[PDB]
Amino acid sequence: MELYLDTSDVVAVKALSRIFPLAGVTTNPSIIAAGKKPLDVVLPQLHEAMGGQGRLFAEVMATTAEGMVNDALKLRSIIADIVVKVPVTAEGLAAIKMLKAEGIPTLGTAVYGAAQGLLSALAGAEYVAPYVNRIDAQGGSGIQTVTDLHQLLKMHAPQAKVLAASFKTPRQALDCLLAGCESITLPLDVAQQMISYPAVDAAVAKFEQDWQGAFGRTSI
Amino acid sequence: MELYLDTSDVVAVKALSRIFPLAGVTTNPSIIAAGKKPLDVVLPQLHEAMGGQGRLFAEVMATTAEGMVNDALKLRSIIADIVVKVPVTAEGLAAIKMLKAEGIPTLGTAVYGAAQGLLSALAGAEYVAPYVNRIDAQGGSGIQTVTDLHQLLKMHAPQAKVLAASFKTPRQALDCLLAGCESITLPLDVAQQMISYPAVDAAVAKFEQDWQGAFGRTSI
Amino acid sequence: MELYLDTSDVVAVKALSRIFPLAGVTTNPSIIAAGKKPLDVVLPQLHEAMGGQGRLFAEVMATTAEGMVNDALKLRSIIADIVVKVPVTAEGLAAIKMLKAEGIPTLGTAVYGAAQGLLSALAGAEYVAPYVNRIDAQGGSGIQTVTDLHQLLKMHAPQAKVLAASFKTPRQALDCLLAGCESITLPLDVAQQMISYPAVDAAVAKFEQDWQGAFGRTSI
Amino acid sequence: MELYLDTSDVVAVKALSRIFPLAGVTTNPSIIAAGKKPLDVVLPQLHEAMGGQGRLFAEVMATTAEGMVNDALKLRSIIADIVVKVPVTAEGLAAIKMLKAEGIPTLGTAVYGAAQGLLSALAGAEYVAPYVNRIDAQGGSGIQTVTDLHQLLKMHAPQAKVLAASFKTPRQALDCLLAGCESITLPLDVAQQMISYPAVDAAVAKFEQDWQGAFGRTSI
Amino acid sequence: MELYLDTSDVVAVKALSRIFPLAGVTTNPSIIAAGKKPLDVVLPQLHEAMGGQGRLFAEVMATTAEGMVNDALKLRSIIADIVVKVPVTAEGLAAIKMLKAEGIPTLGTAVYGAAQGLLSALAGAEYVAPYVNRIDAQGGSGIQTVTDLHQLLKMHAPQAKVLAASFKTPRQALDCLLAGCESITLPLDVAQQMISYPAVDAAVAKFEQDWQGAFGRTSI
Amino acid sequence: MELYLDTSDVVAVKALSRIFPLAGVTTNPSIIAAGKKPLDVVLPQLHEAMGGQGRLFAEVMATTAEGMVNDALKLRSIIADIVVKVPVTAEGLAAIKMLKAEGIPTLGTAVYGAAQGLLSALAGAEYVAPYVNRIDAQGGSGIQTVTDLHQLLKMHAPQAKVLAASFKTPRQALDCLLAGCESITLPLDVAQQMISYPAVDAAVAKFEQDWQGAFGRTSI
Amino acid sequence: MELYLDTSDVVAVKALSRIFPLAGVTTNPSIIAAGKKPLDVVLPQLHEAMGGQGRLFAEVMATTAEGMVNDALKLRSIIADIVVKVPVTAEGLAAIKMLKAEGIPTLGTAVYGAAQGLLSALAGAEYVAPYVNRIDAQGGSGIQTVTDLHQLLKMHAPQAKVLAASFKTPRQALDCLLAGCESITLPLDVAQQMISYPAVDAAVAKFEQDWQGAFGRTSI
Amino acid sequence: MELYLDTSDVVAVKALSRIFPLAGVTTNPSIIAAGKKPLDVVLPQLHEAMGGQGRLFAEVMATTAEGMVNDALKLRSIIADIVVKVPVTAEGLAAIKMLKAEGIPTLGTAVYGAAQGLLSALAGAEYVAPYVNRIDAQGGSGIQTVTDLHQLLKMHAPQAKVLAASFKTPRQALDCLLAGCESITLPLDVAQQMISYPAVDAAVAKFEQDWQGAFGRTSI
Amino acid sequence: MELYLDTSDVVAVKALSRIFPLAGVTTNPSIIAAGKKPLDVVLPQLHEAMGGQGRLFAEVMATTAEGMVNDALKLRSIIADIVVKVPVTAEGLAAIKMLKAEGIPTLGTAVYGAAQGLLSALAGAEYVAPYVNRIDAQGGSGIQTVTDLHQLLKMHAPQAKVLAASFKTPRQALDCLLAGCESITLPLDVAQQMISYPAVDAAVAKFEQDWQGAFGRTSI
Repeated sequence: MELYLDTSDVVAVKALSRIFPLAGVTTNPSIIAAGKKPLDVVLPQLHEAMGGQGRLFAEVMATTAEGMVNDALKLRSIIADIVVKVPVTAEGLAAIKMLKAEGIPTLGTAVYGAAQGLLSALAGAEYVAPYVNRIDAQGGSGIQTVTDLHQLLKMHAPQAKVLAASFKTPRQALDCLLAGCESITLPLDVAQQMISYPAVDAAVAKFEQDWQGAFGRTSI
Repeated sequence: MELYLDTSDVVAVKALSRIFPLAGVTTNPSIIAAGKKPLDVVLPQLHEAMGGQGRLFAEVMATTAEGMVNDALKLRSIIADIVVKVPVTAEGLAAIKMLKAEGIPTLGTAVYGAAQGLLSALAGAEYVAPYVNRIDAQGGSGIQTVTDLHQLLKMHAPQAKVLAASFKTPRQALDCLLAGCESITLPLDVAQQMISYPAVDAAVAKFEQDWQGAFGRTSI
Repeated sequence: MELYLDTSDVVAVKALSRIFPLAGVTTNPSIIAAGKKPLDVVLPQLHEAMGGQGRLFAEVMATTAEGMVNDALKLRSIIADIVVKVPVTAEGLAAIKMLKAEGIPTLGTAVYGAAQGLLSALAGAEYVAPYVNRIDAQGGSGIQTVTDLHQLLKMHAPQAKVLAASFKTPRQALDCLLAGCESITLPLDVAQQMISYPAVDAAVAKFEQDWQGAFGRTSI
Repeated sequence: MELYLDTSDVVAVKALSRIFPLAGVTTNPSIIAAGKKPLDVVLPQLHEAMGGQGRLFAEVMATTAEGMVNDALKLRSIIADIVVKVPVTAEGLAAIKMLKAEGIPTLGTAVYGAAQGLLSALAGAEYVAPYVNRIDAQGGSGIQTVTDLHQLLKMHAPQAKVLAASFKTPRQALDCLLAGCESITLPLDVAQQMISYPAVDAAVAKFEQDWQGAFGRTSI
Repeated sequence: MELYLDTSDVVAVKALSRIFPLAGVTTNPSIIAAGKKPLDVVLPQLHEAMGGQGRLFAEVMATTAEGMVNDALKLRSIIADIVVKVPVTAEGLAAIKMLKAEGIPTLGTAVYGAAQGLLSALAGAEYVAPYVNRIDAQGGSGIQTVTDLHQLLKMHAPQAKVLAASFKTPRQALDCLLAGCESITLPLDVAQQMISYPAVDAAVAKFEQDWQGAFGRTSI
Repeated sequence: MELYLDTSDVVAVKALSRIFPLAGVTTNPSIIAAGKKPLDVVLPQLHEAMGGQGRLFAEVMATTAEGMVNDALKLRSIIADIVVKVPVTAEGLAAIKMLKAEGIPTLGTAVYGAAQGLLSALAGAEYVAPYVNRIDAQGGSGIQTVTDLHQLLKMHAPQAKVLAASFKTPRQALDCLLAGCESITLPLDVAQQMISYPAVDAAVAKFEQDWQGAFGRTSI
Repeated sequence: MELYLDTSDVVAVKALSRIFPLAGVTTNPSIIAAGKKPLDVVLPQLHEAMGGQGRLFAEVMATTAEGMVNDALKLRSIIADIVVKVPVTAEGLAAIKMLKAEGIPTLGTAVYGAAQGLLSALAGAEYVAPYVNRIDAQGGSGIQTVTDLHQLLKMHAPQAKVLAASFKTPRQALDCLLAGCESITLPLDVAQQMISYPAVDAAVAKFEQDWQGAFGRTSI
Repeated sequence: MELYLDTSDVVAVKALSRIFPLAGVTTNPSIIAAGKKPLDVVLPQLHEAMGGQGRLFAEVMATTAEGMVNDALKLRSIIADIVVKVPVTAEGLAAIKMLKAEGIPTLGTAVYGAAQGLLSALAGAEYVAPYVNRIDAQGGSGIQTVTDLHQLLKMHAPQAKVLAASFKTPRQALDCLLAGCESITLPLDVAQQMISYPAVDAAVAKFEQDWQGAFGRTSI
Repeated sequence: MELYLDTSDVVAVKALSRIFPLAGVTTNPSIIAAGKKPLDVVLPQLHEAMGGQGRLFAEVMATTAEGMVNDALKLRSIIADIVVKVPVTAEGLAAIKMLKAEGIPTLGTAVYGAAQGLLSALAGAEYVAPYVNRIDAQGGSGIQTVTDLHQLLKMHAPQAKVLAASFKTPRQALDCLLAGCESITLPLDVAQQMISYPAVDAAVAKFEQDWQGAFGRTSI
């Protein structure tokens, strides 16, 4: 399991990296844009925020396969081992094949269907990123798409990994993980919810009270 | 997973070969007929349209096992590594056994039943092609036949492959792939649908607009 | 069950009306555009092609609720008992509410999600038309959407009817009918595949042979 | 099915009331407080924003059953037909019983468990509102709780209705409706997602474009 | 649904009676012993603990049908409308028949098996009380016995009611109610757990905190 | 639910008829033979030992339909309201049709499959008796046969009743009852096991022990 | 998968042996008898008619184990590597154990139950032959018996093989193959049906017509 | 799969051992009692009845761990390699641990629950013997228990074997085997039913008849 | 399987360690507080109570990751090989990473959700302990959580073990074991119920009575 945060918030990443067992950070264009720092600024910052380890992801912007390959080369010049996200469109598929021939690792993103995602993996993508919540919002089942995609990769491209993305609630992430997703990337709010629970807090408070009641202190 | 296109449209194969990760092109007698070019023309053209690589399939026309085997020999003289499609009839089965002895790889085609398919695999066919949409159109369940056939091959002829064929909608293709089909062949309309999604276009445009608003350009 | 054809082909409708037990004809803006005849010609012609009986459907075009209400009155002035199709968008939902209050029967169309469809029924629509094959083409499940939607109407709008539409294969129509759709509209190709079967024709021919054989003719 | 908005945003309620077939508006202490207008201001504003019809909900703040009854009366004096939301705690249950005896309609809220919910209905509550996303966020299954609660009400308190609440994604709302909830309240973002889809916009645009292109007209 | 407490703790019954919508109190010989007061003292006290209303249950001690009937009469002379609990043994069944002839309502108790329970109802028992937790503790499935019992009664003795008893956790109680039990009796510890939740208390507190933040207090 | 004993043990019927709520007694040739008394002796005695009220069943011996109607008349001359058991064989089915025309009630017995059983109900039998254990013993599923038969009667002969017979263990009886059998006949050993349980006896003794510990006596 | 024909029709076997991939021919005493040729005549004729290779099966007639052993030796002296079919009776079981000691391969035949079949494998039978259609015809489920048997062998006698037999329709053979049977033997009529399909013939005819239409011939 | 007879009937064991593939014989205190011969007489006779091979089981009678160990040594002094059956009680568990330290193989018997069974395997028992029919007779599911137990040993004590015991009907035996029991012990009645079937006898008779008609004799 | 007692009752641990096959003892702050002895007294005692063998667990009290690590070192200086329980909160997760780096084995405790559990394992916890009964009590499903948790560890952290804890009834423990938990800790009451069954005692009693009746004593 590779656990990622889906963010460009460098400060939050450094703070959460001591808490969570993080494999890295994923970004996309909207997330980069929301943070306002350019790629060649934020990427190295995010790399530093995890102590110079872990895996980063960032997305091409060009519209033609050749442009996307050139984006990829730029991105790799910024972080030498970065994984390059390519949206799974006709040209994106073409770019994924060309990038496979160049030894540049890719992830097929903006995946709204299982077959589509599979095709990215067959073209060479190492990761495929279905947009779970988007699919849920638009009247589908993100979980079924994921389940299906995961089945397809397991049968048809077993070195490729699902990187489940787009979350509004912890339950979605849980269901992706239950479906066997080898990787997942969480926005900050959902990640925080996943480790903070009133029932857990009440259990700890209770241990503290019982311990006080018998020993006159709450410390060991 | 071997992905094929089911077409005799040479220009289209040239264009789509850079997009899709194609293992090759399949043809059948109707598909050749629709293209109007003879086999000894269209086949080499198809081979060159995939840059001199990949696998082709073409179908015998004779009615007797002996004729089918001569048909096979002619097809091989056109494309040396072609896989010969034989309809899974009585004579077809005999032809498949004969061609197995000769080392000419075959596909058992026009399969409308699971046991029928299995018989072609036991007789020697490397591939078995159920006609998914014809089974659906004629009041059956193409997906159930594909599921049953796959189970049968996996248990009883584990080196034979299902090459699902005959599609009107991506959902059929998806379901064949979810059933574990090792290979598949798509007509051009369904292949195009499988990589074109309004929800994907909208996601990519939103990325473009957010990037424009933050950085004043749409390039990286 | 109300069985419709999805066509503006008057000649085909007349010929097929003596074979199928039709409840009428559905049109939509592209179907009408293809046929090149304006509505005030095609609609009465379709009405006539079914001997003055049956039910018709045609779609509004305007972008605003007010516009769509005016489109509906115009449609009603061409065919007085026509059911007006309204796309299930925000403005369309507003139009459906207004049309309910004016006693003008509506169908909620362009339905790609269950909840969307349910909303059109709760706003007053008498029919809800999911686009089965489009949902299938775009990596969803047409059949699950139809099932979900039908369950939603039966629980929460029990007098509203599903009118399943958008078909590439008889299997989609069969599954919609098995799911309990109260109505359905078939394009001409799917409708004709629904009544033509090689096995049936073989059975009938065998009957003829055996009769010839015992009686010296194929007639009674 | 009764459809509510979960909001204190008067301008948004008025705008959306012409689109959706709304039964009313629900509020709770957090929603009221984010709007900053006090109850004696917002509630009549919300009532008017729906043309003085439909149903309203608001929540008691007191911690004692006696206080809760007194808060009910304050609420009823602002809106004579309001439904009073009572959290389902020990004191809340006691208060629901007292309110039942006074003929003041209640809703048992802050429901995180099915049996808890049932108790509130058995005590007299007309609606039971499980917090769907809260249960999902905290490592449960909000849908399973709704399913269970709905089953329990149907068997044991058949005149009580589930009013499903707490949504981050349309999929949650869909699953609540499929589970048979008689009522539901949506925050505005989920409601807007529920009627806005790229695939639907693409379908409608294609009709528009095909229409003018047969008929140079943007309507009928 | 009839809700009982399973207890001889009069003060507790009084307190809990304002909170829960109680139908009454059940007792058994161990619960009477543990409270130390004899029946002619506690039953009237428990009756008064509920404002002279609701239903009470108490168990016969005799070994023979005859003795069990005389135990019943002594119980009825203490509380005129008490329901008499008879263990479902051979003599218990004989006793239930006799008591039915006398018009004295019974409950078949100490039920460890579904068919056993069914026999008690067919003999005239108005209620049947499977010992859910004891079945669980002894290597069976309390919930399945309950489920089987309820099916049997619904098919074969539809006016007979299940009264589920013997609980160490709310989950068992929940499962019984999900299975359709028409009545249930909870020990005090389980009942208290059924209305007290860390997550519910956290939700109330957050309401208070936001109300404070916007209005300068925690009251309406 | 009609509960029968499957026996010719007059003394045992007397005793057990006060414990169980019997509908009456079934016999068959092997059960009569084993008790050694002729039909004209036991049948009257069994009629009296179930306290003069209930149904009796006994079986014909002839091998032709005509002979079977004669046996039916002889049995009726012993017990005028007796139900006549006819083995469901070809001659038996013929006899069942005759007896139906004569207004003499039948039970189609020696039923080892579901369709066989249904045929007897279509011919006129009021009861159908599958031999459950016998089907189990000979490598089938008695419970599945009963389930299928019950289904068939319910759909196809809804006034006919299953009378499940042939039991070696209570589980078999329980499963027959779960499957909705309207009636059942138990041999004495299985009946006795159905009301005798060590866990039940231990609950009662615990109650006597706790009672006497608190009160110094065992009586109420 | 070993595919056998269930026949003594030597001429038919010669014909079908070039079409099907046969492992062999099974016989039994009714099949031999129906052919009129004694064993020492037909068994060598069948050995030839396959092509001189493969596996033969013939059944013992004796009634004691010792005589079945002498039947085994007689059969073996006609065809040295014949597999001896022994009915799974008590004496057949005893014969199977002796034959195992003597190293003569057996098949346990006339199996109507799964446990019975299992016992034959635990005794030493290499093959176990349930009679599928006999089980179906007699009110059981031949498919369930085969499925159960195959499970029993797989867990408890994994080197023994189900040889599914007794068929009236291809569907029975399909379900046996789908249940995982390692071998199967078909009567000639069911085998012919398994490779002859109106739908397949119709598909080949259409290819021929389309090819004719484009190239003016029906040859390649 | 180890197949055992549950019996102290020496003569029957000798006869049955030539029919069944027996692993040995199991006894318990009741089966020894019923045969009336003491342990030092029957155990050697049963051994010799299997020609001095296979495995024997006998049960301890003492009531404490220490006394059970002494009994184990007494049994071992009668038959040097006997498997000692220890009832799975608190003291029995302790005994099982000691006997493991002393290298004497044990069977955990009198098992009525899956977890209890498991504890006996965890304590050192090689076999665990659930009393299937006793669980059935007492209102449980012997089969669910066996399934659960087999699951537990497979996960948590994989060298330990289930030895299913206590049968009144072949079906129970069949279901134990389908649930994967490594061993089983049958009473002589059940065992005999497991090899005797009317349908099988009818099939063998039909073979004889057909043989007679073709060849004028019933031998080979 | 590792079997633990959840207790600080030294005497009970000594006595139960001769009955159960214990892997050790678990403690938590409430269990330590209830036994009233400080850690440096009970932990050594508990260790001795198991003959100086097996594994122990004890829980940190501090609120910061750093405090928690310091608590870990204190616990390790009392028992060198102890496993340190760390509540799975944000700080607990950070502590678990640190302890992993220091090579001190941990258990992630106070687990109320499956994802929370998995995070503790991904951070390096060797054991994960969901509070089964607390989840049950608070309206969830402890078994579903355990099941989900176990699936996550198996797919994503296969070296981590579920240590199921918090039990009010043996059924919960059974279901945890059936879900595949590698380890489990039982409170004393539940452990005792797991080895004491009235049905088992009656089976033993019966064996003694049959032995007496045959041999005149109850001993061997």
